[PDB]
Amino acid sequence: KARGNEYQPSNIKRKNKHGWVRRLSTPAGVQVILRRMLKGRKSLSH
Amino acid sequence: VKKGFRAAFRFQKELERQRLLRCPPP
Amino acid sequence: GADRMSKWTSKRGPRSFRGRKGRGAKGIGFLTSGWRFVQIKEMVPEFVVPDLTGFKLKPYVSYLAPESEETPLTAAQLFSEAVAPAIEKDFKDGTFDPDNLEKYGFEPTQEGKLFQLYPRNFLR
Amino acid sequence: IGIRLTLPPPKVVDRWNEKRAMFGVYDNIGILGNFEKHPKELIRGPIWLRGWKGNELQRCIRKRKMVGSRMFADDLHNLNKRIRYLYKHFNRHGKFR
Amino acid sequence: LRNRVTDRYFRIQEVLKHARHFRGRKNRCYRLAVRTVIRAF
Amino acid sequence: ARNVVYPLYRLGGPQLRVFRTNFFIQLVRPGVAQPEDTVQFRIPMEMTRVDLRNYLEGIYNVPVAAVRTRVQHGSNKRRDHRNVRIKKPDYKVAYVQLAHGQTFTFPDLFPEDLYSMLEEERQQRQSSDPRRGGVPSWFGL
Amino acid sequence: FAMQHARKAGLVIPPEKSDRSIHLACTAGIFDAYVPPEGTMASQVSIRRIKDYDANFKIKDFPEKAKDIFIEAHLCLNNSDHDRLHTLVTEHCFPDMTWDIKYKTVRWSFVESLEPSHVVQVRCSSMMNQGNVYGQITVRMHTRQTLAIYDRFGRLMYGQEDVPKDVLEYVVFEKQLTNPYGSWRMHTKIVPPWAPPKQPILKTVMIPGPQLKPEEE
Amino acid sequence: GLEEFFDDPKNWGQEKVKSGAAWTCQQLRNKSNEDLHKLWYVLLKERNMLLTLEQEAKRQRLPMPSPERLDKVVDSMDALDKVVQEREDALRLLQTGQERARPGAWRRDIFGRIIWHKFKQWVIPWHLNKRYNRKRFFALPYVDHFLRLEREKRARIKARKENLERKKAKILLKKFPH
Amino acid sequence: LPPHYRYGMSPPGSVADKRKNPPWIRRRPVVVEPISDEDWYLFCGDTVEILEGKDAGKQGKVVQVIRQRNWVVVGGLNTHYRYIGKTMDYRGTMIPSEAPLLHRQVKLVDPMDRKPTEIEWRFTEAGERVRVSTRSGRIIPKPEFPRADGIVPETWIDGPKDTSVEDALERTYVPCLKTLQEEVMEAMGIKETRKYKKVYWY
RNA sequence: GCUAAACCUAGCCCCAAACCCACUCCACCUUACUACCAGACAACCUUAGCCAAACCAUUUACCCAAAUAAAGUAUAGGCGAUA
RNA sequence: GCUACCUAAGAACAGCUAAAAGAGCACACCCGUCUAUGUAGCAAAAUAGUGGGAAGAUUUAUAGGUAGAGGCGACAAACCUA
RNA sequence: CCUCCGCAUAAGCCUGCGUCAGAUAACCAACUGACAAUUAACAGCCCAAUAUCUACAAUCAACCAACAAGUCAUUAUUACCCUCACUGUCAACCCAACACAGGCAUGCUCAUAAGGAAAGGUUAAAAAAAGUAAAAGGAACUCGGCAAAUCUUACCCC
Ligand SMILES: [Mg+2]
Ligand SMILES: [Mg+2]
Ligand SMILES: [Mg+2]
Ligand SMILES: [Mg+2]
Ligand SMILES: [Mg+2]
Ligand SMILES: [Mg+2]
Ligand SMILES: [Mg+2]
Ligand SMILES: [Mg+2]
Ligand SMILES: [Mg+2]
Ligand SMILES: [Mg+2]
Ligand SMILES: [Mg+2]
Ligand SMILES: [Mg+2]
Ligand SMILES: [Mg+2]
Ligand SMILES: [Mg+2]
Ligand SMILES: [Mg+2]
Ligand SMILES: [Mg+2]
Ligand SMILES: [Mg+2]
Ligand SMILES: [Mg+2]
Ligand SMILES: [Mg+2]
Ligand SMILES: [Mg+2]
Ligand SMILES: [Mg+2]
Ligand SMILES: [Mg+2]
Ligand SMILES: [Mg+2]
Ligand SMILES: [Mg+2]
Ligand SMILES: [Mg+2]
Ligand SMILES: [Mg+2]
Repeated sequence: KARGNEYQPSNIKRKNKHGWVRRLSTPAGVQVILRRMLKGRKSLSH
Repeated sequence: VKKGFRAAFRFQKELERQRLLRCPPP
Repeated sequence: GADRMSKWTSKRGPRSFRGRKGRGAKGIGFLTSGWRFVQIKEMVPEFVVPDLTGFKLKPYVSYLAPESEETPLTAAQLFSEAVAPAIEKDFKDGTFDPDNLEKYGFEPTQEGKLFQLYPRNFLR
Repeated sequence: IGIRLTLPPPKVVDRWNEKRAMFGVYDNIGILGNFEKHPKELIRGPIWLRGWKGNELQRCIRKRKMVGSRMFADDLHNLNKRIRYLYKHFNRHGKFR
Repeated sequence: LRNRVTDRYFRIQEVLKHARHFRGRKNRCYRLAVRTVIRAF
Repeated sequence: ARNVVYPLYRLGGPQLRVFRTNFFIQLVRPGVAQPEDTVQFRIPMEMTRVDLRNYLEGIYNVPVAAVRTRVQHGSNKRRDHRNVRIKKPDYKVAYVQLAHGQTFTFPDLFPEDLYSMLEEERQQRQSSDPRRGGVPSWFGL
Repeated sequence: FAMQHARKAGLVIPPEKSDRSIHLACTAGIFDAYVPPEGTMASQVSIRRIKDYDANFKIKDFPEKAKDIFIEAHLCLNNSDHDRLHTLVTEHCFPDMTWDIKYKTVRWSFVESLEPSHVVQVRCSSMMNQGNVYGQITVRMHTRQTLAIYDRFGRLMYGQEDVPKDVLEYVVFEKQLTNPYGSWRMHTKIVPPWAPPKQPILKTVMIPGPQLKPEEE
Repeated sequence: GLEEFFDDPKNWGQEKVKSGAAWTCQQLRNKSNEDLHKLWYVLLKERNMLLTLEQEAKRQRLPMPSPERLDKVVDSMDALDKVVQEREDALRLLQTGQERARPGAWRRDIFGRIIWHKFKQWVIPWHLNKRYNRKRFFALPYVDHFLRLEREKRARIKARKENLERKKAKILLKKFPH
Repeated sequence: LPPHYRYGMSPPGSVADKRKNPPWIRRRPVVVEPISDEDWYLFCGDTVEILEGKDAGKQGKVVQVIRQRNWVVVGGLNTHYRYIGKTMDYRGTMIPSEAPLLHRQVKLVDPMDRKPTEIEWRFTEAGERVRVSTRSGRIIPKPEFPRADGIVPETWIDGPKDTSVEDALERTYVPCLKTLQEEVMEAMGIKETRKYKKVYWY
């Protein structure tokens, strides 16, 4: 009907989908961390 | 800031002319 | 959306995370048999407090004390000032060898000693 | 407004110092030094710019050919992109074709 | 930026001078007067 | 101690002992009215009620009956000129129910030259009456 | 109200701790007021201390320099020479003399001196003044001057530049002994009560009455 | 029992409290050991009292009388800890020849950023536990690119710094004749 | 503290200093000639002579010094005037306030000659520091000054929380080689029959 | 007359030369920054394509180890573009 | 983390007929037939009324899964963070 | 005068209308600075091993009655001293760019003991929106009984 409410928050789903451990388990998830520390972002993962 | 002072000199001349027109001495 | 810069904490999560996270408090016991906890007097710390009876020292020092040039302690100085007397007297009077070194004081094997030095068991 | 109200500080220009008095010296060293040296090894500068002139393409190709292995990643990347763009520009674009 | 114009004020203000007596926003603004001063000339 | 590794105890082993502790406590006046026997402390996030019990019993030699624990959240609302959030440090709190008849109460602490020259000048100064008409009160004529 | 508002707002501050000290050149107030009449050994000891701290010092020449300093300070007021006026006047005497005259000029000329200026008494300060000392002298002066005050717009508030009027005052000078660079400078005035009031102003004046907050009385 | 959380009540409401000089690490070295163990608890009690005074002062919205007293006792305890840690350092280096008093080793992480990984206390061996095996102390080839990139970045920052300080010296030597 | 900070007359942390230099302010820096601590030869309390600026050709006593800006604060010299009273209703009593002065602007003085004479930074034969005068050499001593930490080291009295000098200086150390914890244990008289068992480390 | 306007520093770019980094107080691969228990789980693969060829389908420069020159020669190529 | 579909283990469904029901009236609940308003709106798809179903092929909270040369789909070329 | 909302739990954010001072639809402040605060029994944070046992739904579970065939248990042996620690506990709060007329599972209340205020003031022009009432006629308007009103029959295509 009406949009905008796509983000129904859940900390569990968040930490599982965009988590340090998932990023470190998948190889490309290490490449994102490296690109991000190279740019200098404070939060390397979520 | 823009470099150069020839234009600043010309503008000082115009400013002092305007000042004389505004409050000319006797 | 959610905040990233704010540090993850026990407050933020659901029941499970709120219960499992912990705010840095160290362990004291274990948990078994229907959430029954068990602490132990061997894992509990025991503050060792001496009596202050007949105690002269005071937390602050008067300005009358003279300034002293700094001499940081070190191993060579310690050995030369503490053990060298025994070593040299036993040398020039009796006889010794690399053996009989525990007499002068030395732990060739650390374990078997209560207070280990590396890895050190005690704290501070 | 872009013009400035007050004048800037007057430039001090010492027309007589080390470089301005010694300027151009030892430029004919080859001509009146029994040709022991050419003036092109005199200039202090990059290794790929020493007695050599060229346009953008020539300069970038010379850079990557001579000192390209010592280049940083982003620098070599954008250099190759530059020479690619300049190749197709100089060869396809403009009048006189 | 290495080469920038400093006398734009004067080069526009001579035209503004010629255009002072005009009516409306022409006398004040520049692009509106440029279309008019050449016409007056 | 805080920020110090403990020795892992396993069955039939020695007993853990602290000699030079590092934990520091903040006796504070409460904002809410606790009973007379109660005391309130502000302490680090690492301490707990049992080690605080041993602490008070050994250091200050005071009998302690019960202890409750709380955590307070430092407000992360403040923002600098950079719009970066400033967080106040968190702190744990310890509510100590005292022994048989201690009945503690937080006591009162704060019940009770150029400056002299300044006040001398001030009490020497006299305000010009309106009859003067804004004239300086200096000249004689 | 400063401390109360500070505590209520939360602007808690520590005392200013610093080795530096605020140095001054004139003590506030006076040590001894020569209450004039309706018309001693202490001063002798004072002069002895003055001579001790500063051997090069005479008394009978003091009234001349005093009158000179007076008239030249008034000329400096006319000319607006505030730098030398400061060098010759103390920080206590500068405000009351130069505060209200802002937004307006002034005219003051010295016609003559009917009676010669005469020393009245001398006082010396105790050592407990920030580890320094200051000496005071009092001098009666009886002369004839003119005064004329034009406001912002150049119209006279009162006084006339042509007609002088006899005038009597008791001026007080003081000097810093600890430093050698200090010189005698005007400090204050006594304005005794028994003296008559000066000439009023040509303009008429009113005052606002008690403003009755909305409740009669 | 609890008055030791507060100074002498006659000092209450006083703006300036007397306080002595700080402790000297040389003095603590020269002194004994159990004397230092006792002085530790002395300084602990004093520090608790001072911090209670500070917090109550902030509560009442007033300043404290003697602020430097606090950092005095703090630096005293700091020098004490330093002296004792130096004693045990020398003792360890005499017995074994170890300086850090906690096992560690240089190891390369998956990010290629080699670091001094320290050791924890474990009951079962590393080859039998499963949690430790996942830490994956090694980097793969694709990380060398990013390592080179961060190296280039460090080079850029460093070169910028040197050029800037050279410019500073140049401009000040230009302005000043010398 | 922030970079490119301005060390004005007021000290750090003071209300005036923080209102003059808030955290967000970013003004131009100040160009000060480099001056090493070895080359520095100006200490507080020393007599100094000035020959330019306001009140040129005078001498006085240094009140303090700012080593960052190479500034000197002399009492009663180079003084402007400022009000201090509450300007809301009271006018504000006037008082003199000193100005800073540069080391190149100020000159030192000999105690005997009381004249401006340049300085050199030598080592006396007995060692190991001396400040010497120009053509006619005179050794220049340092000015005496009350340290800020202790208001008086001579007129000092031992408080209750202060320890005696004899107790502070007297040493009771014993090079026993023994561990602190163990020596504390046997000083208490306590013992523990249980031996610490081995554990892994990784 | 207001709104406004002006400034000159912070610093940065290209080169040269020179090789370069790590609290060693606690914590950080489980939901990273979380003191503490039995898993057997490990990587080694042609770059492609846009575009040019006036469409497109073979093809179409992109470094890898001395600057210049030989030489844009020998050669290759829907023997065309081009290499 | 919306959505299409699925997995694990859960929850909701008044009252009245019928008394068996992929049955009927009808709240909650789900959906969105019709009308008007609104159209930079209360809203980047809503509001009032009227409407279909509402013990089932029902609705729905929670954690997980299927990833684009693809998934999923009671095929509308639907849906896969406006 | 309303209340179809409320209370609380879960989920979610994280100090976000508590005290004190301040200037700054109306500025109680929901804005800034300091101070305090939410105290576990409630809920999370668990289970030594080996082998072994575990056909018979629920629906008041009784009868009847089935189909879509269903959410629950131990046992023998070995080892087994101690004890109650840690973590959430606030709010006018969540996702929709907003203090949004929108969306939001669960237990109780089913008209409230709880929670709220449609009208800033005046006049009562047009046009417009939402309703109420209407003489006689009662679809003649209209593409069409759209809408409103009332409770109504019969027949076709798919
Ligand atoms: Mg969005
Ligand atoms: Mg959902
Ligand atoms: Mg975000
Ligand atoms: Mg709790
Ligand atoms: Mg192809
Ligand atoms: Mg049905
Ligand atoms: Mg139905
Ligand atoms: Mg329809
Ligand atoms: Mg429809
Ligand atoms: Mg149905
Ligand atoms: Mg039913
Ligand atoms: Mg179809
Ligand atoms: Mg179609
Ligand atoms: Mg419980
Ligand atoms: Mg709650
Ligand atoms: Mg919904
Ligand atoms: Mg109510
Ligand atoms: Mg209203
Ligand atoms: Mg309205
Ligand atoms: Mg209205
Ligand atoms: Mg009708
Ligand atoms: Mg009909
Ligand atoms: Mg019709
Ligand atoms: Mg019809
Ligand atoms: Mg029709
Ligand atoms: Mg209808």
